[PDB]
Amino acid sequence: CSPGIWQLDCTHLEGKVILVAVHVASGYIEAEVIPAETGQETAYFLLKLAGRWPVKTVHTDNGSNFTSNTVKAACWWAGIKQEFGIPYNVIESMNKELKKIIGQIRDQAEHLKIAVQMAVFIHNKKRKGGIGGYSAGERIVDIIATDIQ
Amino acid sequence: CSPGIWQLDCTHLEGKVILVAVHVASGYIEAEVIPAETGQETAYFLLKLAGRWPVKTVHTDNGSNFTSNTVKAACWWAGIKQEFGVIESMNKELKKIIGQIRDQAEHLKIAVQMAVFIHNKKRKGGIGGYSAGERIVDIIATDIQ
Repeated sequence: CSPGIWQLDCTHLEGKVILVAVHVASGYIEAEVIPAETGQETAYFLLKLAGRWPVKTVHTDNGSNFTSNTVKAACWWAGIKQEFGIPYNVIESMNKELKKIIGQIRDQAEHLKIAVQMAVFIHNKKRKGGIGGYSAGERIVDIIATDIQ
Repeated sequence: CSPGIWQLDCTHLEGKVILVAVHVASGYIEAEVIPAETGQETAYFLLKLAGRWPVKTVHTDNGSNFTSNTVKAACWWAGIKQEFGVIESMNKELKKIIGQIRDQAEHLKIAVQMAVFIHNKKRKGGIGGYSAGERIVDIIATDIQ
């Protein structure tokens, strides 16, 4: 998988909206509770993501927030190719994993948005079986560093 | 400078609050307009940062948002050394870039992210070498061995 490829989508929990991005090659994720499932919030999130990593292509759903003029303008400005594919054709399974972790730690936080970030942390730091090997957070840095050469 | 060391501070622009984090060894930054200069918002930002990078130490000032029990608890939970005893120069640089592109966006928060992008992708003189975003990835990857 190319080091520049991400998948993005929204999932829902406690009547709130969570935007989730996955770096396909590594399994690293970033997620944010957003106030509304709008193009403005999606574009804001995409600009944050693009300033952090060398984002070349984002695969997204085809809902109005992802097809909005403001997401298109954000992608154009940041040099991101947006890909939609066949309508309703990694991200979904990641929604499920994220929600599982959130459930595991939900009582450890007072507000859902804090729990979301605790769950992202747990996901990105996790080593398979808890012993050695690499975490997703290490894999994304290794892949990107190697691509830079 | 150690790969795990960050500085965090708040700066102000257009009467709004911008939280700024700098990775000291690389010059890479993350920044966001926050609705209030509170411990809750600071802890949310710190937990985001900590989930992305191997954060070992954050240097902060001693204002009420950074000494709040919520920020202390976030650092404890994430295993981060919070030290109260580069970030200023970075506040100014960020503000300079924001000024350069401010008319390109409708809201300050979007302009802030455009400015972070410009900063993190910038090559010295615009020609070759590495950017701050490449430097942090190189430093961390190397530290992993």
